[PDB]
Parts: sequence; C-alpha cells; structure tokens
Amino acid sequence: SMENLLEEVEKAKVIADEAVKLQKEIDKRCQHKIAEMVALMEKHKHQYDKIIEERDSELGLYKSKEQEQSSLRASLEIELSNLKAELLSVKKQLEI
Amino acid sequence: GSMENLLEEVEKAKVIADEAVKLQKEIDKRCQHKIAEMVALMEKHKHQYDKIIEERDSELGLYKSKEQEQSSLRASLEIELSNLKAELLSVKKQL
Amino acid sequence: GSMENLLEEVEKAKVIADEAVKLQKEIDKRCQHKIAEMVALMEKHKHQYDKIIEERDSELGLYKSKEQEQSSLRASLEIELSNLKAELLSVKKQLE
Amino acid sequence: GSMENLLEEVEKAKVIADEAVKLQKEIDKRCQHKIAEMVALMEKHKHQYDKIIEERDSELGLYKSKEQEQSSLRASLEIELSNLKAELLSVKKQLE
Repeated sequence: SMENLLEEVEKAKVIADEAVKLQKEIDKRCQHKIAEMVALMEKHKHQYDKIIEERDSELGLYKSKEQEQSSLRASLEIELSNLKAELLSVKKQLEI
Repeated sequence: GSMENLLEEVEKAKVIADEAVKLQKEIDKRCQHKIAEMVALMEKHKHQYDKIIEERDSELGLYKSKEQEQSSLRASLEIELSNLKAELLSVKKQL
Repeated sequence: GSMENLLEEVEKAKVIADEAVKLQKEIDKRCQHKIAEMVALMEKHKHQYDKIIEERDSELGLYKSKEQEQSSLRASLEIELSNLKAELLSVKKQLE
Repeated sequence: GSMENLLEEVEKAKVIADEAVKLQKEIDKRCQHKIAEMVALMEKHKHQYDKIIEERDSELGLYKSKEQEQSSLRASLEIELSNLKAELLSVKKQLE
C-alpha cells in the first residue's frame, strides 16, 4: 500500500504538470488571438484617422470650386434672361 | 412673326438651362452626402476601436497581476506535492 | 506526529488546487468576454461595410441614369443656342 | 446695334455653359474618386474581418477539445488528491 501511495503522489504531480502545461498553451493561444484582433483594429483606426483628417482640405477645395460653379450658373441664367429682354426690345422696335 | 419664334426659343433655352442647373446641383450634393455618410461611419468605427485599445491598455496591469497569481498558485501546488512525496518517503523509511 | 503534517499538507494542496481553479476560471472568463466582444464588433462592422458596398451598385445605376439626363440637357442647350443664333442671323440679314 | 449684341450674348452664353461643364466635371471627378477610395478601403477591411473570424471559427474545434481535456485533467487532479487523503487517513489510522 505504501508503494501504491507513492505511485499516487507521482501520478498526481504528473497530472498537475500536464494540466499546467496544457492550460499555458490555451492561455497563450487566447492572448495571441486577442493581440491579433487588437492589432488589426489599430491599423484600421489609423487609416480612418488619415481619411477623416484629409476631409478638411478636401472640403476647402470643394467649397472654392463650388462657389466658382455657382458663379458660372448665375451668370448663365442672367445671360439668357438679358437675351430675352433685348429680344423683346427688338420685337417692339420691329412693330414700327 | 419671326420675333415670336425667337422668344419661344429663348424661353426654351431658359427652361433647359434651369433643369440642367437643378440636376447638376442634385448630382453634386448626392455625391457629397455619400462621402459624408461613409466618413461618419469610419469615424464611429475609429472611436470604438480606440476605446477597446484604451481599455486593454488600462486593464493590462490587472490581467498580468492575476496571471502572476495563477502561476504562483501552480508553483505552490507543485511544491506541496513534492513535500508530500518527501515526507511520505521519510515515513516509509521509518517503517 | 508526522502523519498530521501529511494530512495538513494534503489539505493545503487541495486548497491550493481549488484556488488555482477559481482564479483560472476568472482568467478564462475575462479572455472569453474580450474575444467575444471584439468578434461582435468586427462582425457588426463587416456587415455595415458589406451593406454600403452592396447599395453602391444601385447608387451607381441611378448615378448613370441621372448623368445621361445631364448630358442630354447639355446637348439640348448647346443646340437650342445654335438654332437661336441661326434665327437671329435670319432676322438680322432680313432687316439689312 | 441691337442684333450684334444679341449674337454676342448668345456666344457668351455658349461659352459660360461650356465653362460650367468643365468645372463641374472637375468637381464630380474628385468626388467620385474619393468615393472609390473609401469603398476600396471598406472592401479590404471587410475581407480582413471575414478572414480573421473564419480562422478563429475554424480552430474553435481544436480549442474546445483542448479545453475539454483541460477540464478532464482538473477532475483527475481532484480525484487523485481525494484518493491521497483517503489512503493517508487509512495509513495514519493503521499506525495508531
């Protein structure tokens, strides 16, 4: 029974060794997965920061060109209206 | 009267130009709005990511502390089992 | 009195093992919640991106239709202005 | 001369229209370009999330099997400690 008792202590500490080793593999794999996901989030975070920051200068350029475009549009409408008015003048002159 | 035909043509050009300006603005603004929505989405995602990363960095000390406590418990168990085997060997030698 | 030391050591080892299991359950719990939260976040983002990319197609169809309407309105304006010039020349030379 | 400046106004309207089309093509080109860029970024990120989740999901079987084996080793350890306590009560009592 003494031999069996020492055998039981040996078996127990072997089981503890394997349990700790396996749990270390599990923990390392888990933290590895967390690290990969946070890494991907970091990269994406930085790219979005880049695009968000560029939107300011891009919006300034857009506003400049959009003002110039509103100028061209108003000019065309006014040109066509003036055309109509001078045509009216010509027509009433031709009534003579 | 040919003057009436001219007035009709000018009014036609005014209508065409007006619809073209209206459509032009509509296309333009639709594009700008699409860009704005995508930028807003990317900003939300960026802030969520920044929050997760910040929480991980803050709690890293606590996680490492608990892991150290765990490895200490494992080592203590190994030591108690070794002492158990040693004292059992002592008792066996006594008998 | 060495047997009492043996029983005390066995009870101590059992308490140690129980504390290791309790603490390890807290660790595994935290890792599981972290991975689950990040997977939920990335899956939500993946779906939102997929949706925007999916509706970009219909937005491109409407964009194409409206752009064709635009170019037709442009061509029509250029032609109406040319016909206008033609009749203006007709009246001008008629009155000369 | 009211006809000469009518023809002149017609030519001016043609010119203004052509300008407006050029400027608007510039505007729409930079806008559609920005859209293309952000859509390509979202496509890349969507496929990355899909890939990383498909990997975790594919290895969940190995994870679950090693975790079950881990819980098996924990149970084995509690069983061995219990057997030890019992045989040590037996041996202790056989002495006294």
